Amino acid sequence: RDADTKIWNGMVGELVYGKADIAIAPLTITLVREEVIDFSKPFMSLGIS
Amino acid sequence: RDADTKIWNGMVGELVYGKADIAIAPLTITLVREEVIDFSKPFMSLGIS
Amino acid sequence: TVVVTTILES
Ligand SMILES: NS(=O)(=O)c1cc2c(cc1Cl)N[C@H]([C@H]1C[C@H]3C=C[C@@H]1C3)NS2(=O)=O
Repeated sequence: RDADTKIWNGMVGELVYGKADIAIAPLTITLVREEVIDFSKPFMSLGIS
Repeated sequence: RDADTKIWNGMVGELVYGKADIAIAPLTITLVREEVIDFSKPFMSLGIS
Repeated sequence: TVVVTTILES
């Protein structure tokens, strides 16, 4: 989310504005993203390594 | 769930029937549990070791 | 048709 404009850009901003129906992407689950859209249960685990 | 009488047991059985408002537990997110009661995103990760 | 949006990353 661009902070002052409060617009979502990218794959989530495509899911927010109704252009796309689903995203199967390397899209990490984040609290700022969870407020605006839905997520499935995660399918793959990753951490700082 | 055991299909001899098709009855849920344990903590999920208290969730489905109405005894439980929440089950914060070592309750593994599965498929047959997800269909009858909700899970959030998992709070702790593990596997068979 | 269900729209899949993805990003290009190997
Ligand atoms: N340290 S840990 O293994 O208890 C652990 C385990 C997990 C954490 C974070 C930690 Cl610190 N968050 C991940 C993430 C996936 C989605 C659910 C919670 C966040 C978003 N889930 S997890 O895999 O359940």
